Amino acid sequence: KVFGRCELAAAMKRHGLDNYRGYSLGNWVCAAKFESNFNTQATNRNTDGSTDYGILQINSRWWCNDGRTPGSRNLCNIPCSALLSSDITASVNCAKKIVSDGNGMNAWVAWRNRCKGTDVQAWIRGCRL
Repeated sequence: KVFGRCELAAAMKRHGLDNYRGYSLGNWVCAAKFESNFNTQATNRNTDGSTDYGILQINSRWWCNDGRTPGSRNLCNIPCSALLSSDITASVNCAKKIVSDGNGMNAWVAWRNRCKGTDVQAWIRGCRL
């Protein structure tokens, strides 16, 4: 599924992300835009052989099992494939643990490089939340 900006903002809000660990909703939408272009189905392979899955591009080396990242962990205890669903619940619940992990949203390289320090509130403008 390719989410609309406002549609994603709303679903993320319902699933408890707005101000989760102090990150305004605009941050989560911004990160998803630049990680996956709002596409739940996005996959990208990393150099180290792990793969990032879904709307927030969650990595198989630490967070989910995809059966092909040797010596990886499954800290969210989910098949990576579950992160590709049109239902974003799995991705949101797993993002909650990542953003709690100590390094906040810095964990998402595209958020660090493209959202951090910007006016992320622009990402939820016009939206009826």
